[PDB]
Amino acid sequence: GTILIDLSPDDKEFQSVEEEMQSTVREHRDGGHAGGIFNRYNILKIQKVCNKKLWERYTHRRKEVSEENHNHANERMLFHGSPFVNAIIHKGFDERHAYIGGMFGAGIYFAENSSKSNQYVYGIGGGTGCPVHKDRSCYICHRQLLFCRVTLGKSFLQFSAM
Amino acid sequence: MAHSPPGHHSVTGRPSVNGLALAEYVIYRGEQAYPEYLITYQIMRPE
Ligand SMILES: O=C(NCc1ccc(-c2nc3ccccc3c(=O)[nH]2)cc1)OCc1ccccc1
Ligand SMILES: [Zn+2]
Repeated sequence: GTILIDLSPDDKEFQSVEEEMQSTVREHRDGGHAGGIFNRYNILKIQKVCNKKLWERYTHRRKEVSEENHNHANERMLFHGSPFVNAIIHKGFDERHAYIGGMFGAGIYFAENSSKSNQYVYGIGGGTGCPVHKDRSCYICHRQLLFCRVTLGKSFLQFSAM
Repeated sequence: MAHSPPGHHSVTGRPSVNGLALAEYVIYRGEQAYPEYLITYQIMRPE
């Protein structure tokens, strides 16, 4: 049921998402080991994900959560990086997309830093890198990330030591 | 997949040491996220 619609680099919607990617790059404590050494991305394509059934599943849960939180969904736009990006756009998120050993428990993780999500694109800790060169810092191979609509509702605030 | 903390729908993981590091978020239901945009990119080598 999923179709992908390309956005034009001349479209404001494209420029906004690119701006969100580029401005949320930061330095990482690992000096680039997991995600590579870069300050900016070369954006190759941005696509809208349209899927009626996945959308309705999302908005139905949003409504429950919103009502449980006194008419406040607490909805955000956040990055997600994963080796399973292709399965996610066709099937949606589920428990096999969870990070079992994550610091805040076993759930689906999302980031405000685009470069945080970039660290997971080839796997935990960047796996073994791009499939072709086995290079976590590959400047050649194409990477993919999602920018996702996320309902937080009543979010439990946990400070980390990072 | 764990349940979210009692009375809560998600976790906000907020770095307390790196002041330049932004938040991370966890949900425990797949139906609480929709993958709106697919971004295809390369990282760029610094000059
Ligand atoms: O099991 C995984 N990945 C599950 C997973 C997916 C996304 C994330 C993820 N974690 C984050 C943590 C903090 C902030 C952001 C993120 C994020 O965007 N994604 C974590 C784990 O990788 C192993 C692997 C490696 C190579 C091939 C197949 C599988
Ligand atoms: Zn490569």
